[PDB]
Amino acid sequence: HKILHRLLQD
Amino acid sequence: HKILHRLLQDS
Amino acid sequence: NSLALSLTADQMVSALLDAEPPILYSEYDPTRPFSEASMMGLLTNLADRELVHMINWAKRVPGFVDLTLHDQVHLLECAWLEILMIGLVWRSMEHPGKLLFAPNLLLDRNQGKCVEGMVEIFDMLLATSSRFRMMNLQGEEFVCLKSIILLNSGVYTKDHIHRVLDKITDTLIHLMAKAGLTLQQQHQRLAQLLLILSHIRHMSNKGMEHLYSMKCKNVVPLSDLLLEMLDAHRL
Amino acid sequence: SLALSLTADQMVSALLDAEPPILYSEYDPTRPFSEASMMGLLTNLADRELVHMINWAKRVPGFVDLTLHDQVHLLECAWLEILMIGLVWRSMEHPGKLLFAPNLLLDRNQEGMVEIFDMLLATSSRFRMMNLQGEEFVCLKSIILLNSGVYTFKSLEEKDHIHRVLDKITDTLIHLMAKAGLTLQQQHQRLAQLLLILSHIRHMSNKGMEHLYSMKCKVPLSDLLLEMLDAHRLH
Ligand SMILES: OCCC1CCC(=C(c2ccc(O)cc2)c2ccc(O)cc2)CC1
Ligand SMILES: OCCC1CCC(=C(c2ccc(O)cc2)c2ccc(O)cc2)CC1
Repeated sequence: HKILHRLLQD
Repeated sequence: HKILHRLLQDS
Repeated sequence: NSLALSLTADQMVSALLDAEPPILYSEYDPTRPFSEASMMGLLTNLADRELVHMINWAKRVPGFVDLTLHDQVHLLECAWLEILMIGLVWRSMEHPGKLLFAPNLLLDRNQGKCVEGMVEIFDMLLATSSRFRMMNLQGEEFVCLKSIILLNSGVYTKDHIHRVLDKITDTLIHLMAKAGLTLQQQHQRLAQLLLILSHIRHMSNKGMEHLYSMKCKNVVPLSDLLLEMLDAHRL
Repeated sequence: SLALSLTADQMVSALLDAEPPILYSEYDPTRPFSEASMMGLLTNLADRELVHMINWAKRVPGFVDLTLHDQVHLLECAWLEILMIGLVWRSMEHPGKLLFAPNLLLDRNQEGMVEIFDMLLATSSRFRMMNLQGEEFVCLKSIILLNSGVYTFKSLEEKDHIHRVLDKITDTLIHLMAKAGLTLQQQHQRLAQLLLILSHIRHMSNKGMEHLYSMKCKVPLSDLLLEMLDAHRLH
């Protein structure tokens, strides 16, 4: 899992 | 000095 | 189908200008960093905060949101340091011989020797800023260039992105034609701007290379986000 | 200078006749294939290619007007870029394969260097889809030579003279495209597309360089290649 993954959703 | 320098010079 | 292609050139410009991230400040304290520890401390802290704004800026770049989540991740992982640097170069335009990392963090070459191993990179950034200055680069052009960097840098590692890139090209020309440039001046200036992108890439590569070096990792603790952006370029 | 007086057709003619030859490798199909053995062949090939490249550079319009020190710097900066775009040009008509030499055609299979291979493959397919012409290719390669190290050097009108020659090559590219029947919009778009690829070329060069002075510390490197590699000195 990536932080960038999460940040691009919200 | 360098090889590149020499080859660039060679007339 | 994407909305980005249906936009006009003036609409493309307005969208990019409106999506512009803010100019962030460095941590205060009269500081005047003269060691690589404090210097890199300020830079990494700033970069980490800029990254959060960049991610949300990218989502407002026409055509980007049309990509899958994975493709969005790839492009950002690939281009983030390029985007940070062209922003830095942009801010530093009206400060010759100096780099404006933040309005309260303006540095010259002497301070750029404190990090070192990267003073060439410092000089390359100064050279790029000077180049932008002599070209009289406009804000509308800058936001186009930054958008291109985002979509192009990882476009390989597909017709949609290339179609948006063509759109930005149409936009760049539209701005120059609006500025009253002749046809020959238009394609000449277009070439000049895009060739600088090759230099932007070079500074990023060399810049990255030092940043994810184990020694530079150990200098000052980096954020988890900044670390994951670095690890994406792992060799 | 004399390069500034050249017409577009004269420029193309000059670049075409200055083209280096396609060198053969020492590859033997009977011989066991592996990495390091492959890298040994490519090292030997690149070293001989460099000699032709140096003398090719002398025939590039405007290059001999430069000081000897500046000629050295430009070649030191761009040599791998120039090799790679030549490689990519050779491999256009070979989908999924890189034509390092007429007797050395390799696919993906025969991890970090694998991604360099794929990037070279992607670039080659990009040229194929665009149907890049030989006249366009020699312009791009010349642009790389003059541009890559132009911001990494008082008083020097050298930089200014280079930019004027670069402008002339841009004019030449546009001239070729207009002769191909492309509309103005198509000309600007294609010009942008070509120059954006140069960014990827720079990227591949930097990554390739990294792997080259990583294994140097471990394949033997020729005396010239070592010196060219040493120019990209930083860790
Ligand atoms: O010698 C100069 C050192 C470089 C190191 C890399 C660099 C950085 C940078 C520095 C550290 C880091 O973790 C990420 C980026 C930079 C910081 C903020 C920006 O807005 C733009 C770039 C710029 C300068
Ligand atoms: O798949 C990874 C192998 C890459 C390594 C770097 C590279 C090389 C290259 C290979 C070794 C070397 O010492 C210098 C360059 C190359 C050789 C000849 C050319 O005409 C163009 C490039 C190309 C391929």
